[PDB]
This record gives sequence, structure tokens and C-alpha cells, in this order.
Amino acid sequence: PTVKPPTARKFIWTNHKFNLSGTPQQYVPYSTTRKKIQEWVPPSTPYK
Amino acid sequence: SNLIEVFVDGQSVMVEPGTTVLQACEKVGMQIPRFCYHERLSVAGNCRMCLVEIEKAPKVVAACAMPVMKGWNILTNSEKTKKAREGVMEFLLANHPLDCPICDQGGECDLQDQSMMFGSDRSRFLEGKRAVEDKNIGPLVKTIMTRCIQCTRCIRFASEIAGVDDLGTTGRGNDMQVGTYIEKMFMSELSGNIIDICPVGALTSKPYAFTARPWETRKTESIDVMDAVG
Amino acid sequence: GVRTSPTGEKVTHTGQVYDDEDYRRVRFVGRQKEVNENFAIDLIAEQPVSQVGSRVISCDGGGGALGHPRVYINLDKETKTGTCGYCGLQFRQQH
Amino acid sequence: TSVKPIFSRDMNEAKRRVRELYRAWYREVPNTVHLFQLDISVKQGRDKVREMFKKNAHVTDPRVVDLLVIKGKMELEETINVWKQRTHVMRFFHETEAPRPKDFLSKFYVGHDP
Amino acid sequence: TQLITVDEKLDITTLTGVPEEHIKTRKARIFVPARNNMQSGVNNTKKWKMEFDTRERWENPLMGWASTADPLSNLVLTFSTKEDAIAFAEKNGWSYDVEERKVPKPKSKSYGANFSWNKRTRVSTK
Amino acid sequence: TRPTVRPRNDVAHKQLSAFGEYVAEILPKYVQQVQVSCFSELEICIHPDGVIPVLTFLRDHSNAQFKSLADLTAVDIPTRQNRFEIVYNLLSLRFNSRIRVKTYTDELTPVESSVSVYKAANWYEREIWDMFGVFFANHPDLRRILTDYGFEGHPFRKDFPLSGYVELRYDDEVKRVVAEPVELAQEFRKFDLNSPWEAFPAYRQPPE
Amino acid sequence: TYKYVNLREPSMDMKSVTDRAAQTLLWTELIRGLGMTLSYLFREPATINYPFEKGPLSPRFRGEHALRRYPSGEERCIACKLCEAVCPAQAITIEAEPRADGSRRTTRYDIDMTKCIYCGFCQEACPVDAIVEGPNFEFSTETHEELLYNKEKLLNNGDKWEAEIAANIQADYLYR
Amino acid sequence: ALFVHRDTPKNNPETPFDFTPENYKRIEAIVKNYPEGHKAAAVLPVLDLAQRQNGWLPISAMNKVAEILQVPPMRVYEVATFYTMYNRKPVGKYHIQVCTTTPCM
Ligand code: SF4
Ligand code: SF4
Ligand code: SF4
Ligand code: SF4
Ligand code: FES
Ligand SMILES: [Zn+2]
Repeated sequence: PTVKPPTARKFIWTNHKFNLSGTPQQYVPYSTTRKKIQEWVPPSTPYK
Repeated sequence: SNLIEVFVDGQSVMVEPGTTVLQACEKVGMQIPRFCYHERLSVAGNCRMCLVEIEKAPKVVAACAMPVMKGWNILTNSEKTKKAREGVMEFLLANHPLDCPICDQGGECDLQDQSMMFGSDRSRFLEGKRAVEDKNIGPLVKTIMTRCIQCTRCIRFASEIAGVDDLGTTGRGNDMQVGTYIEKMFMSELSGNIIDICPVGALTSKPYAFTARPWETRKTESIDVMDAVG
Repeated sequence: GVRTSPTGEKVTHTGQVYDDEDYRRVRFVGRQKEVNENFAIDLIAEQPVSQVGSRVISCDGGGGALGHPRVYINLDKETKTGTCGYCGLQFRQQH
Repeated sequence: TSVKPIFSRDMNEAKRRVRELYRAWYREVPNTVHLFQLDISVKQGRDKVREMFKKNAHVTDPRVVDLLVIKGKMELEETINVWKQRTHVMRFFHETEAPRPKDFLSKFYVGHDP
Repeated sequence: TQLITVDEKLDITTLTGVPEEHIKTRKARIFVPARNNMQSGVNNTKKWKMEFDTRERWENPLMGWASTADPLSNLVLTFSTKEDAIAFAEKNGWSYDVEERKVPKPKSKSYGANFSWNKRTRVSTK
Repeated sequence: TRPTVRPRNDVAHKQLSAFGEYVAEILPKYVQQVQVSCFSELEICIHPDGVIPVLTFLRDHSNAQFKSLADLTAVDIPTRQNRFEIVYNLLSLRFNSRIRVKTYTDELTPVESSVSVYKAANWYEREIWDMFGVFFANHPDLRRILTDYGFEGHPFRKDFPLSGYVELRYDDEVKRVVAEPVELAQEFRKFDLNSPWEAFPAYRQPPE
Repeated sequence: TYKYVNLREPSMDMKSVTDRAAQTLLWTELIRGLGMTLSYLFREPATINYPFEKGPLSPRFRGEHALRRYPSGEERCIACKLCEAVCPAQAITIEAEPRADGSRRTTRYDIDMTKCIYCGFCQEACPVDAIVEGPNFEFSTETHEELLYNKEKLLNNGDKWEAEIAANIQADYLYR
Repeated sequence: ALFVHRDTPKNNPETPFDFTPENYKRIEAIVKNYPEGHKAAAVLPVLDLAQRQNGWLPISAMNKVAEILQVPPMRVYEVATFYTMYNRKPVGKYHIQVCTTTPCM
């Protein structure tokens, strides 16, 4: 692999981080989605 | 008296005078593949996929609007019927760009279904494929006029039932743009009905545009609200 | 171009960042919220705009049967640039 | 209308079969409740067996009644065997509530459950 | 050979193993499905589809899915006539709501009256 | 029409057609339909009373042996007053052909326990009993194969949904694995694919 | 076309019958089996030094389920839902929205690594080859929840390498 | 080519446009040849008169024709784009047309 080690792109980790699982620092998932239906805001000024 | 006999593939059936071949075929069940006919719109023989062979006729009749004379016999599955359908499907698929993923009528196209069930599979005319830039129709419709197959369904419906009288054909040949020439903001009543009557993905919904796809969603009963017509 | 939420953790390019009351904040206690450091919004802002003097021009994305297929875009408008739905990189004209 | 039945000529043979089967279920309780090493009293299980028999009381056609006799016969076969373990015998019992009664109001709080 | 038979309804509903909660709670709906009006295909007709009523599908709090407690929300049954639907629903017991089949209307169209002389039908552009 | 199209022959077609007509002639008592497939596998649609006479006739009779018993399942079809279909497949040992006996039945009225003529019928029979619910006349053993012992409902039916009504999990409270009602995390998105436009017009049933 | 065996007689001559008697009573061919086992004992075995050597594979091996992106470009996917349309466990879940820039996007791209039967159908169905069957097979996750990849998870997965993936594609774009 | 209007004043009404009352009498002869019921059939001769009065037609010429002939304006746009006489774009006073296709080339 000394013939073509890199590629000429700007996105690549220079680190080559190892198998990051089994650590205190690893992946946990979550739903990547915004607010569903924008629950209703009560009125600001108090009445009576 | 009031009954005209046609032989769809030999089978006799009674047809009222003044009606098309297509209503007879739907009476016996045959869906003739069609693009520019609509069962609630005025008829104009444009799409040419409605061809069928009646025997002892060298030409091929456009059965979208062919009236029914006395005592017919119709070959729905003749060889030149299949040849004509493969040919018209071969003509339509050149100047329609490779947009079926990014289109919004993936499960709800018409070229795709009739090209499967009627057309060829190995294309020709290896280069070409004109590109026509759209207009700014309005906030309600997202508009890509490049996929417009110029089927002239929006224009007929617009000018007759909508009566807005602004969808115009400009030019000739490959250069025939559909729409208002001077980029008027198309704002009128019933202007949202057009996004589904357009049979290809030339027109689509502006909020729905890149959200989902009809094979995921399930279909459910409801009745119209806010209007007492229902 | 990652930002910082008022809670403290990093935002995402999809606008799903947390409130002051979400408990997925408290399930992210102790471990990394693995966010991306590559935002494709500003990489298109890094991309120059080509100037091709022809009328109807092609796009492939660098490779025969590699990347996205042949899409032919139009340049007949004077001021509205030709944007590929697959590439997202615009074009100009030299007439 | 001519339909072949399973076994019987009226409901009398069906009642005969089902009460002989229930007698077999009643005599079949103590050996298996000592063998399976259970923790539920004999009265409770016997009342649940007779309550399960009384659950299907609204059936009058003798074909279906003989079919349920065949069902309970297969059940009593698999329980006179030691094939079934503690799991299915406790699965007849319903200890995993699910507490929702037929109140309208308890159905109002835990919504969408009419 | 022309044996015992008594004529009633059928009692498969105690045999099918579904509890009485989902017997009396959920209700079936029997109809001919809609023509997908963007396309023009009446091939999706001629099929009396039996469906149920949908119920709650809450969000999966970790993944964002349609977390539903509904085993019977994903069934559809294809029938030939309405009589088969009625016999099937009364066979397996739970309640049914049958809608009426609404066919299209054979409507008269003619190119000459489209392009006539003194009528108001004039497309003025084609 | 010549290249890359699956070759068929008229020879096996005419042989099986004449043989099926011959069988229908020599047994006029239970034959209803003798359909010859275009790919030359015979199907014979049959009334459910002389099933054991049919099987004793088809094990033997020296013009076609058919000593091989095979697939049988009463394939779940709704909409019919006679729902289930008992299809006994028979394969010869001397003549190399495949015939299917599709006799019809409904749910409650029993078929007549084909184990008396074929030794390999028993586990197939017990399978169909536990899975569909097809009862038998003078049958040795009806037990449950391929299912749980506490499970019920004949789950292959169109009555039965994708999921069950049971869900096993262990608890330490009552110290066992109990069955609870279903708690699905995923929708099972049923992707509807029934597209229009009638790809096979030759198989169209005549409408009203 | 049949070639059946064991139909040959033992010879009733004294020669072969006492040779079989010598085989029976004298333990000859069992010692010949011992000699066969010793002949394979004096080999050198076909093992591997596992943390140091990694065995042979294919350029078409289907592992990581990683993403790609364009040369100095945007995210490669379209949200055209073909992979979700063909995934045999419905392990794909794509909730999609467009951003305001016009280029069509997503919200949430979801692969159940629990539910993946590792076909290659989502590779062969993607028109731009956004989701790529990966080259390496090292997941070995301690927890259950971490087997549920998200979009930015797969983007950071693709940010560690592409040159391996591009080499496999460059060797494998011509056979398919 | 270039069938977007791309307004760019010298267009974008109001652009001042007019005829002659003598030309109005010409237009009365024009809709005097055609029978009643089809007053819109004179779109082609009236827009021919518009090209005779102005060497290239602007948008306000079409707007004035849409005022006069009780027509929807889009049909006027269609006929203006459709045929070959009506150079909607400015040309010289004289215009040079070199006819050459099959015998001529
Ligand atoms: S309308 Fe055009 S781009 Fe859209 S699905 Fe049909 S053929 Fe494909
Ligand atoms: S915009 Fe649509 S409906 Fe109108 S002509 Fe084009 S393809 Fe037909
Ligand atoms: S097939 Fe490819 S482009 Fe389409 S949704 Fe899946 S990953 Fe995206
Ligand atoms: S390889 Fe995995 S993610 Fe891809 S289609 Fe198959 S099961 Fe689905
Ligand atoms: S329907 Fe399109 S031409 Fe007859
Ligand atoms: Zn591109």
C-alpha cells in the first residue's frame, strides 16, 4: 500500500481511531428528528 | 335499436351510439393503455398509446376518441398492436431524463407501469435528451418542466373547467413549453388540483415534495371537512 | 461548522438539538454524543462554479458508471444557475 | 344444508363427552399439582378450570362442542405427560396484570382503550 | 351421507384463539379500495378488501418508530362478492361495517360536440 | 420467439392429457376437473368422499404405479365456502410424472385420515391438524407438532395475524418466563405493491 | 448407469480366508490407521497467528454497512427509499425531509444491525452506492443499544476511510 | 429559443402602445369579414397589423389586442410564439432572410 496510501479528499480522519467500543467513550443512538407537532404555547399575560 | 354490437376479440357486446371504443373496452374490462385521455376531461388524440387494430384496415385507429359504427370486430392483442405500443413507448422515453429517484411519483408514475407491461427493455437513441428550464408557477406547486411530456392534460382541464386560460403552448417541435409565457404567479381557485392530474412528475406538491413515497403510506377512509359538499 | 447549544453539547446539521428539559440529555451522561464534524452545507460553499459556454450541459460526477448517471441540465436562464439535483454544484455560461 | 358432523347425533353425546372429560380433569388435578411443584391452591386451579369450561357456555352446535372436547382431550394428554413444564401451567394462570377494569373512567385515564 | 346437520350460524370465533377483548373491541370494515387517482387503473377494483380500524402507534423513545400495541392492524383480506364478506364476518364473529360499492358512471363524450358551431364548448387553443 | 424462451413439448402434454381423460373416464364418481398445466404437471380437482378409493386406485392398477406420496397441504384460501384444499402429490417410480389430487373441503367437515393407505402420511396429517385444523376420521394420534404446547389459534390461517398474542420474557418476581400481550417496537410497514394495468390479460375472469 | 458395491464374495480358498483371519486376530489395519495418523502428525499445520495474521477474504465481502460521499462533495444519499423498499427485515427506516437549499435530504437514516441479514440488496439497489457493504468485520459490541446505527454515526464511519471502499468498488464495478 | 419573457423594460406594461383611428377603421374591416360568433378569429390579421405597425411586437401590443378582441391574453401569447412572421424580438428596419434548404443549397 505504499503505491497509493492517501486519497486527495478533505474528509478523512488522520487519527484512525481504534475499536472505540467497550470504553467510557462510545456510541449511543438517538432519533435524529426535530419537534413533531409544535405543542401549543400558553398566553403570556395573565388575565383576571 | 339503441344497441350496437362489437366483437372484442370475438366476444359480442352491446354499446350505445356516440361512445368511444375505450368505453366498450372498459365495459368488457380491457384497460387500453392511455396517457392523454381522461374519463372526466375533454378528449384529444395526443398520446397515441390508445392504438388498436381493427381488421381490414391498413391504418391503426386511435381508440381514445374513435366512435362506434355498425357491427365491429376488434383485435386488442394483435401483433402490430404490440408493435405500436412498443414503438410509442420507445418514442416517449428519450426526452424524459433520468430522474425516477428524485421524482415524486415513484410508485405513482404512468410511464413506468405501461413501459413494464407494454414496452421494450433495451433503449436506443443513445445521445440527445433535451433540457427545458421550468417557470415559477406559485407557492402551491413545485414545478420541474423538464419532465413535462407535453401530454396537454393540464391545459385542457385548466381552460375548460378551471377557465383560468393561462397555460399556453409556446413553440414547436422539441421546444414546446407548457405554461404562462410571462411568468405570472399562478394564483387562482382550484390551483392545487393540478398536482395530481399531471400524470408525470412535471408538477408536484410544494410541502410534500421530498418527504416520502406512496409505497410506505397506508390508505384510509375519510370525508371532506370545512365544506358542506363532502 | 458545528455550533454549541445553550445546554452545552454540540448541535447537529439536522435541527434536532435538545431543550432544557429533555431526558435524552440525561441518557447521554458519561459517554460521547457522537456528532459529525463534516457538514455538507458548507462544502458546497467550498465548491467553485464552473463556466461552460454551451447551451445544454451534462453531469456525471467523475466516472463512467461511477457516481450518478447522465443528467442533462439547462442554462437558458441568464441569472438562475444550473443546479444538478444529484451533484448540487452549479454552472455558468459564456456566450 | 346436509353437513357431516364430528361424532354426535344430538347434544346428549356432546354433554356426555364433556362431563366425562371434566371428571378426568378433576381427578387429574392433584397428581400433577404435586408433581409440577406448584404454589397455587387446589381450589383456585379447580375453580379456574371450571371457569374456563363455563367461559364457552354460549355454544349450542354439537360439532363445535365435540371439537372443544377433542381440544381438552389433547390438553389432558399433554398434561398427563410431563411434556409441559411449569411454564404453560402457569401460563393458564394470569398473574401479569394488565389491571384495566371495565370502568369507563379507568379507560378514560389510560386512553385509547375502549 | 345426509347426516345429523342443524342449521345456524357458525362458531369458529371460539376456535380462532383471539380473546374477547379484540373480538368485541375492534371492528372490521369491508369495502372496495379506492382508485389511486393520480394514476388511472381500475385493476385495484374487483376486490372486496376487509380491514380493521387502526389504533395507537406511539413513538419509540430511543429510535423513533411506530411503536404500536396492535397485532391486528396489519391484515387485509381479499374477497370476490359482498356475500362472501358477510358470511366470513359472521363466521368469525366480530362486528362489521360494509360500505356500498360505488362504480364509475358511463359518461357520454363526443368530439363533434366538443368542436360544434353555436354551443359554448370551445377550447379556443387546441 | 426462438432464443432464451423456455422450451416446452407437446409429447408429455398429449400423454398426460390422454391419461387424465382416461382416469376421468374410468372413475366417473369423484372427478370434477382435470387440468393439464402447460409445463406438464397434472392437477385433478376432487370431491371429499372417495379419497381412500382414489388413493388405493393411485397406489396401484398396473398402468401407472405412483408409489411416491408427497405434498398435501390444504392451502389457506378465503372467500370460499369450501376453504381448504387437500392436495396429495403423487410421484411415480416407473414412469416419471407428477399428478396432484386437489380435493376440496371446508373447516369443520373432516377428511378421512389417509394414514390407512400410506405409511408416510401420519406426521403430515398431525402437522395439518395443528396448523390448519383439518380433523380426521379414525385417526391414531392428534398431537401438536411445530407449535408451543400452550399456544392455540391455528396460526397459518388468514384469520391469524403476523404477530401472535403471546410474548415470552423472564421475571424474577414470579421467577419464570411468562407470556404477555404483544408490545411491538416496529410497525411492520406493509408495503402495498398491487400496481394496476393487468400484465396478464389471458387470466382475466369475466366481470359482471 | 448404476454402480453398486459390496456384492463380491469373500474367497473360500484357504489363502484369502486366513489373510482375513490374520486381519481379524492380529490387528493389522488398525496399526495401518495409526501409521496414517502419524504420517499426518509429522506435517506442519495450517493455522494462523490470529492477532497478527488475518486470513483471506474477497473484494466483494459484505461487512460494515458504511456510507460514501462525493469527491469534494455532498452526502451521497438521496432518500429515494429503494434500500428500505428491498430490505428483507425492514431494517431500514428513512425519515426524510428536504433542506431549504433545494438539495434533497433526510432527517433520520436508520439501520438495525440486529435485523440486517447482510444481503447486498441495499448495495445493488442504491443508484449512487451511498450505502456500501463494508470491508471490515469487527463490531463485537458490549451493549445492546450501540447496535443501532444513525445517520451521523454512518457519516463518521465513512469519514474514517473511503480508499479501501474505493479500491473494492474500482475492482468490482465491472462485474456488476 | 428563449421562451421566457425576462421582462426588462421596453416591456413590462405599462409600455406605451397605440394605433391610428384610421387603423381602427382597418380593424373594423378586419372584424367585418368574419361572421358573428367567432369574433376571436381575427387574432391572426390583427396581430399581423400589429407587426405592420411596429417592426417587432412588445408585450403591451399583445395587451392592447387582449383588450380589444375580447380574448384571453394567453392565446395571443401562443400565436405570437407559434408562427414565423412574428419576430417578437427587435430586428433591423429591413430584415434579411436567406432562403436555402433543398433546391437552393
Ligand atoms: S414522471 Fe418521469 S422521473 Fe418521475 S417516475 Fe415517471 S418517468 Fe420517472
Ligand atoms: S405539465 Fe403535466 S399535465 Fe401539463 S402537459 Fe406537461 S405532463 Fe401533461
Ligand atoms: S437506495 Fe441509496 S440513495 Fe436511495 S434512499 Fe437508500 S441510501 Fe439513499
Ligand atoms: S444487507 Fe442488511 S440492510 Fe441491506 S438489504 Fe440486506 S438486511 Fe437490509
Ligand atoms: S388517448 Fe392519447 S391518443 Fe387516444
Ligand atoms: Zn450531477
